[PDB]
Amino acid sequence: RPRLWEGQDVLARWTDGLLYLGTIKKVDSAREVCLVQFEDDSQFLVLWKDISPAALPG
Amino acid sequence: STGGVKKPHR
Repeated sequence: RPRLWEGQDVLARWTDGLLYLGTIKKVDSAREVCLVQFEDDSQFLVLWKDISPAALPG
Repeated sequence: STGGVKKPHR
């Protein structure tokens, strides 16, 4: 039932309006964000709204 | 990855 989970590869929309590939580290249901780790090892909170799975629709 | 660089997807 959860759409997002720890260890999931995702695309996250950043403050420049572009998508970046990352991996979910933590899911925060209270604030509806995930801590996402990016390719440069940076980690930021991203709104659920701005996150989608990288995996093929199937 | 340390020293890695972010690029916009696709």
